[PDB]
Amino acid sequence: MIEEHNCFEEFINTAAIGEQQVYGEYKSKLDSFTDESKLPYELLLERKNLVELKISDEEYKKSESALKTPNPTLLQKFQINFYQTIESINQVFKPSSSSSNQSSSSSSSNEDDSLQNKKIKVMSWHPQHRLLAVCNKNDVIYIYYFPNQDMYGMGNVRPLTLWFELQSKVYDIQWKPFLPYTLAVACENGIILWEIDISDLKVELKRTSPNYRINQSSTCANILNYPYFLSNTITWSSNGLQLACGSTNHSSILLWDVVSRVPTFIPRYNGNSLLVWSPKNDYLLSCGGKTCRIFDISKWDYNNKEWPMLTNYQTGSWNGKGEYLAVASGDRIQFIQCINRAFESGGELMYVEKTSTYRLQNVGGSGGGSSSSELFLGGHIKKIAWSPDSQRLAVIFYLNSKSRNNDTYCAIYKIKTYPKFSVTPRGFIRSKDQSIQSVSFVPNYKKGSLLSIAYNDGTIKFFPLLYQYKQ
Amino acid sequence: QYFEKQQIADYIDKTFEKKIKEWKTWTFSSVFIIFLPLLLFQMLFLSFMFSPSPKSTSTSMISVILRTTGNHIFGIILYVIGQLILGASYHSICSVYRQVPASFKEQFTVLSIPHLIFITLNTLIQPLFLYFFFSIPLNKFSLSSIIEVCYQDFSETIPVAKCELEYNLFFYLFVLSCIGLVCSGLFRIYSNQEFVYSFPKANIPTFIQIKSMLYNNFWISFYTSFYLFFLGSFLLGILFLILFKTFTIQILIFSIKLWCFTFAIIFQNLTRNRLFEIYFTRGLRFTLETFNSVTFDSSNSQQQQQQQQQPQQQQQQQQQTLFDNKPIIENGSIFLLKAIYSCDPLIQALGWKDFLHLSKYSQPRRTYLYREMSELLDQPSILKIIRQYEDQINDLSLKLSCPREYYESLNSGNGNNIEKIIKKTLNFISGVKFDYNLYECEIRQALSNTQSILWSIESIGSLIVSAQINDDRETMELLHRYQIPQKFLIPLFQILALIDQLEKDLSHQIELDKFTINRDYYFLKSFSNLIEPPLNCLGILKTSRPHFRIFKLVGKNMISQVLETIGHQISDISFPYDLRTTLNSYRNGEFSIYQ
Repeated sequence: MIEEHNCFEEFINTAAIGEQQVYGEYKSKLDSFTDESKLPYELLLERKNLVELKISDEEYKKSESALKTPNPTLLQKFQINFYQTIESINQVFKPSSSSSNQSSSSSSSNEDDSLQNKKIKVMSWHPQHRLLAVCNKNDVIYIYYFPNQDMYGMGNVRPLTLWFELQSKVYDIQWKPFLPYTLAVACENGIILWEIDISDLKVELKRTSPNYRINQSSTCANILNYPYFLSNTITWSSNGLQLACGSTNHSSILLWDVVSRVPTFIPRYNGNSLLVWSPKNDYLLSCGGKTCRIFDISKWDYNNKEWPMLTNYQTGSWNGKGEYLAVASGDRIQFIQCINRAFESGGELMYVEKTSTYRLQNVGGSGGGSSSSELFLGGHIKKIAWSPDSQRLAVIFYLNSKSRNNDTYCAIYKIKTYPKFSVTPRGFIRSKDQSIQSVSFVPNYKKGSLLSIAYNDGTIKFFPLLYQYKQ
Repeated sequence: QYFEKQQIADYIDKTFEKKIKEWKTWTFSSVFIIFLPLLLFQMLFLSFMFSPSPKSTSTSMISVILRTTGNHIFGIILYVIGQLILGASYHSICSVYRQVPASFKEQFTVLSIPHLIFITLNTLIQPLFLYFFFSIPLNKFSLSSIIEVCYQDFSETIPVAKCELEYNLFFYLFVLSCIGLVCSGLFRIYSNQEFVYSFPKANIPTFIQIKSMLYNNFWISFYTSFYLFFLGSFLLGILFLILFKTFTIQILIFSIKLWCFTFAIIFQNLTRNRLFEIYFTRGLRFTLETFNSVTFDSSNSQQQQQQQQQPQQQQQQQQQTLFDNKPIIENGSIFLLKAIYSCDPLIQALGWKDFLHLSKYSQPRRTYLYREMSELLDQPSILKIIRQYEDQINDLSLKLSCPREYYESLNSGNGNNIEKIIKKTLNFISGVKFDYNLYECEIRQALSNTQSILWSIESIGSLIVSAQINDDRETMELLHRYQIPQKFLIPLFQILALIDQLEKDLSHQIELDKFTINRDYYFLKSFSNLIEPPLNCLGILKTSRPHFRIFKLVGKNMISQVLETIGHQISDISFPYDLRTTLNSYRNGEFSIYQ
């Protein structure tokens, strides 16, 4: 058997209390500070470079000539109402699900509403080049380009602002791995592919492109709609030419050829609540209801193997070689080795870390008037992300019914994949009671790994994880 | 003995086309092995649904079926023979190579003898299918265009049977709906090119492909039979309000049978034809296993224990091939090379579709071909497959760099009112200008066949990248020593420059016509549920421009996938000067899909 590890429970004594913060990993630690004047110089210098990105709460105010849809004719409005009549009949011929379980089926509709109602919905990095795409409350996408390999000077970077009439209720966003620049955006109207030009990202090349006299852009919003498939999640292929798309309402993966714009359907009972492709390899994670599957893309089978999950929600990340896969649901992270002999057996389990809803006792020194705040941490996981170097995992939580601050902390683990697999916690990143929406690492950072954290207030903040390399 | 280097070649020829001819005939058989059970299920279903209901004797459902079918056995045999004949004459018009017509003349004058045989066989057999379905039910149909109607004249003191002569309403309905079946089936096949095989873009297993095909064919047959049926019954129903001023309810009861029979015929043709597409576009494998094997499908149990005795099994296999009088074949790649160098475009498209399975998913076939280059052999099969890719970029380039003025001078050195009516009526009905440029048509003839070249581009880049991804060094220093990154990038840069040129040159000819804003008749298309799976992975596309994107988004992706893995080992010294600037745009990521 493989056991339940509580390694998270030891290091809770590092979680920065009260007006303390944690500003980055340094010399393999996450020690806490009230004040940035007291940081180690190596981390203070990085924090003078790593500008905090404040996103606008604005609506893209519609101009006159913006490409409005050809307002659907009296017969297309008849066709929409007639298909909604056929589908509401098919919703009566779907066998009614057990509404005895309403108290664990009203969460996802409110998880969706909570996504659409935030200042930041989704943020997505390109996996090699330093491009950050971020969707705001009003379905405006801001793309930030960052040329400098150590991020000096960033205080006036104006983002390329992508908006279109069918960019409404964005659910998920992923960059194409290989170039030319392409951003996939999942919305209520299907999927938008922004096929993007370099001169709208390098203003310098907008002096030397022949279109400069015309000022026009070749950056164009193409669309991959299949009727009555709502894309709730999306992931690109390990070669950039295909896109795998998931729906909570459809019992299929929708896999597109992005070159010839052709859809294919792969049968997936329990729908898709998560999709994640292996960043170098022919392997796809698909989660749906309470099962996950790992598919062999050379055959489109999963060797009949279904991995069990605790909640209807799942979050997951491969490592930067794609050898290993982390999958989190409930109080837990399952760590699977995909790439071994084990792929005939559908991948093998290596470790199970357990983020229970544990407790601090605040160690009350003699200030005998101060409120004895009972902090609780861990519990139900909200997102995981693995570093490109494969050495770190960043983990954020939902609000446990004991603790008001439970999403203001990001738990950091160090991972080693050879000569034996292991996980070791390092501590908790926190800024002063800002609650976290999302986490991601930044591509091709030299000094260890660079973590980006998006907060519910509209800010993205940076946290360098300075690796003590050896000489 | 020795065998001569030419006798070993001759053995490999007489093995290669034999295995291909055995595969072609087995694959042809496999379509009918699946189509005939589906036909028999439908013929049984229709023989139940159009039986009169039995009186309350406990005769079993099977004993009713055996008594309707038992009177009709010769017609069921003729019907099956007609479905075999329309499968053979369909397979005899199937291709992988596409032809574009430069005008509405060639779309009928370039129809080679098999297409004329397919047209004539459909024109004769589809009406005979409809007649057989009208012959199953105990309501006697007639093909007499007239009927004797014996009414009893009660004006005499003996009530005389008086016979006066009516026109057979149901014969004219049958003739009009036979024309409706033949014309719609043939128009669709020659307007959508449903004889050019659509290759599946993912390796999804054939049972799931056939399950999807049967569901898509069901709805597409349901709406196409419905439109033919309702338009025919409405136009003909207006004729009864004009001529006879009366609407006989027997017309509706004939019409509801007619729809179920036109539906069956359309579904049967679509299911026959799309089973050939699924079975011939299925990836083959070209290995020493698939070609040297005897099909001895019985010994499956003994594999487990033999692993520990390798060298004595090799000596016993050598003693066995001597007893087989087989040459050894040391080149394990030769049957894939002969697929790539194949003058059959189906075998070449399957060869590149196996080189694409090698390059991504088949590490032991890669490590064999890598070692084929460190074994220092006279000409290794990687360089021979690179040559058929160099050849195929040149064979495309020489058909794109051909000047417009050659085609427009050809238009200067080479009925009528009916044709101008047909074109003006087709432009109106179709939402297409059937109004052509020769230069834009032959750029489309070159580009619309490129699916071999798009897979050789995907494969050589995937093979190069599938050295560096292993933490391997031997294959990487061999790939550089044979200049394989250079030979993958130089012709690919040159033909991408030509396609970033020809998209501009033809851009000035592409009016954003305020009707080419294609509302692709959304009334008829969505009042049907003709949510078509988008036409055949390139059908006849209405312009050149979508083909330029299809080539550029493969090429510019596969360049990035090589440079963002190996572009820091490639020195610009190893490129022509004209390509050193181009190499740095592609290394820096300073490029897009459209200029």
